[PDB]
Amino acid sequence: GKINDHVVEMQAAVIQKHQLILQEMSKTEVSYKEQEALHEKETLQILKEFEH
Amino acid sequence: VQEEKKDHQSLLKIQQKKFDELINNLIIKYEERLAKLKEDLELKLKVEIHEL
Amino acid sequence: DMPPPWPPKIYIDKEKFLMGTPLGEGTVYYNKVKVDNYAPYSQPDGLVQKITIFQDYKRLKVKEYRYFYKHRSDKLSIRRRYPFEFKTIEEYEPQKYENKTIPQALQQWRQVIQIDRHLRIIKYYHNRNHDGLIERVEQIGEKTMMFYQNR
Amino acid sequence: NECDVYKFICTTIRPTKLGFLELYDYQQCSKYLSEFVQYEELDPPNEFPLVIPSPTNVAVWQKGDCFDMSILLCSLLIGVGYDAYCVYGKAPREITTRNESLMECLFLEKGKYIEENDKKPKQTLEQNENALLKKPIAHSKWDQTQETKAREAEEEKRRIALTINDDEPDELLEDPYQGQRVHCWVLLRSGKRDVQQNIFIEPSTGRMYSPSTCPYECVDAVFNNLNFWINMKPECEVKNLNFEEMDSSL
Amino acid sequence: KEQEISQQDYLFALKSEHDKQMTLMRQDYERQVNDIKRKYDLKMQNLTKEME
Amino acid sequence: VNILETEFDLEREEMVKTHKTQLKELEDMIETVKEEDKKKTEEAQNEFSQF
Repeated sequence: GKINDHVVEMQAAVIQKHQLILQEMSKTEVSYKEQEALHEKETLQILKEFEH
Repeated sequence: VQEEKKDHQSLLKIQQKKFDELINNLIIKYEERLAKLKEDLELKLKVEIHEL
Repeated sequence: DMPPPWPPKIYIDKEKFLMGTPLGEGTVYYNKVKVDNYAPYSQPDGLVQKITIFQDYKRLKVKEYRYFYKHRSDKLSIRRRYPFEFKTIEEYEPQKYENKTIPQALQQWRQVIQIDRHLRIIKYYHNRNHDGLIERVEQIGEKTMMFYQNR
Repeated sequence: NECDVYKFICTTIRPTKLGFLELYDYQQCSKYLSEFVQYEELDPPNEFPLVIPSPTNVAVWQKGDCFDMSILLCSLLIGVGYDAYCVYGKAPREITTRNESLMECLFLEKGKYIEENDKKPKQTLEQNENALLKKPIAHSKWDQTQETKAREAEEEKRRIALTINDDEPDELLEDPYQGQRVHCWVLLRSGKRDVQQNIFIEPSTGRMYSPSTCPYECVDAVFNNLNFWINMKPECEVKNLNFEEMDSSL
Repeated sequence: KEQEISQQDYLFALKSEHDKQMTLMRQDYERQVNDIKRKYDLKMQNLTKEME
Repeated sequence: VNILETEFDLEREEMVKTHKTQLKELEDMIETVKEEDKKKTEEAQNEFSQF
């Protein structure tokens, strides 16, 4: 019983850490998405200029 | 007069909240029934074709 | 002791108060402006107020015509007119669903700005259209345009 | 009064608060009064009118001097629950004749067309330390301001060459009665119906002006429906005349 | 007594304008609910139709 | 006694006039709400019968 309760607190703390890590990662992809979209918009504007 | 106007404005805000929540919940359940009706239609086609 | 007001209380009427200005029309000269206020429901087109913006204090050259209407069937609350461009701008307020008499063709025109004999940019609602049309800019002689969403 | 039988001004105020919304609001009531009666020009503007009518006939007869509509407004304010007094004295002609083809036209904005352009809401992008901004590089604001100055000089020369300085009104003439006119207005004292402080009202045109900048010239006495107060020191401006020490202060 | 009557009238005008406010805003929220209902009706009907 | 009855007679007259006037004027809305209800019901009824 004692091992179970304390190990459970163990994985609960580890789960908090891993959830914040997941948020870290997902914001990573989000930031990549915004910056990439900026890159393609600038490239497409320049390409439209050259098509004109 | 001032305090009754305060109470009436509070009532207006509470009713705004109540009806906005009503609309939001109603939209959620309608969308749920739209998806369920989509599935209803796929298995209606399924039963029709299989019976024939 | 100071005696309270000797006369009985003041009196005013209903239609007279609705009429607004003393002779039905009130005109005065603002700083380079000419303001004329008429009673609504009396004008066949029904203009309520006219703030003629004159380019100077003379009250001669109009700057920005400002038609104002209310109670109309079409609900044309205001008309904006630009003299130099002849530019006509109007916008439409939201209308009720439970009004059977008014056809949907009436429930389409949200904003219209027309300039010259050719140009007319008109704009519609997000959530009150059927085929997805958003805004259409009619250019006379060159092209036709149509924007879509919720399609 | 119209019967020419002697009357006391203090008893001549008849506050009548009709149920109408339009006259409940001091601001809106003043606006409606300004847009409801063409103002009759005092003559002589430097003196007292032949007859002082009560507010009933004042609203009935649709025309009159400053006192008529002023007493009407002050009585309405008193009835509503505000803090209102009537103050008459010396004021500029611009107030009396209702000539304001030079005064600020607050109506010049209404009807304005504002471009609801495609300036989209700049989304709430997350400013994570991982995503960096664009690096600054060596660019010179010296040439930039040179360029802007050149452009501005361009349009200035163009407007001078294409525009003339004939933007000249017709000057409003001197008032023979200016400096001795008898014009009246309504003063709001702070305390009743949430009045911040004393504010002066233009019943003739429905214009609001303050003692520290009001165009009023003299303050010889003030009155109400209950008490009459006199000003032993009117030589000074309305700014230095306390409107709250009316009774106790010497 | 004139001030009492005027206060009574002002209070009832405030109550009546509150009545009008509530009536109109509730009617407008119900009109919005109906508008949402009919837009969803039309979308559902359309999609089910070409599926049919 | 006569004067004290008289001024209260006038006050009673005034309050009677006031209450009668508000009672007469105020009642104009329930009819509008009921008519709206019936008209919307009939409109919803007609095209459903059509269907």
